[PDB]
Amino acid sequence: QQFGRDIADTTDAVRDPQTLEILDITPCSFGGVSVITPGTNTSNQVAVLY
Amino acid sequence: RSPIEDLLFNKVTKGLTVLPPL
Amino acid sequence: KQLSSKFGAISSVLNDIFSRLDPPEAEVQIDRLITGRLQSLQTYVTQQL
Ligand SMILES: *[C@@H]1O[C@H](CO)[C@@H](O)[C@H](O)[C@H]1NC(C)=O
Repeated sequence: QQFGRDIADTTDAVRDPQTLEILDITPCSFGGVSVITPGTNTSNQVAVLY
Repeated sequence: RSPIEDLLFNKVTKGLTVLPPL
Repeated sequence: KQLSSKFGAISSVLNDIFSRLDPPEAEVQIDRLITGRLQSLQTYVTQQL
């Protein structure tokens, strides 16, 4: 078994040469951002959401 | 939570995000 | 299942197509697979709405 497989049929493991390490494929992903602001007639201050 | 509420809670059991309820 | 489907293309991963196929007709294969993924996801969001 050189590489594993997940439900979504994507690569999640690999057999690196000379080390035989696990080396899971793509653990890290993106992150979401949202903006909270009041009406333009009051002010223009904003807040950042995750 | 109520004991009935607790029983009901116990009975109920990659590019995707789930919005938490408000 | 839909994102794992080939949708009639060569491979389900764009990286292999980009690193193997010539720039001609690679965009055709990419467009075909992504529009299969589209029509699947608009159908999906219609059932959820
Ligand atoms: C890669 O080579 C090393 C020795 O150079 C060997 O120990 C290892 O098993 C090899 N990896 C394989 C055959 O997957």
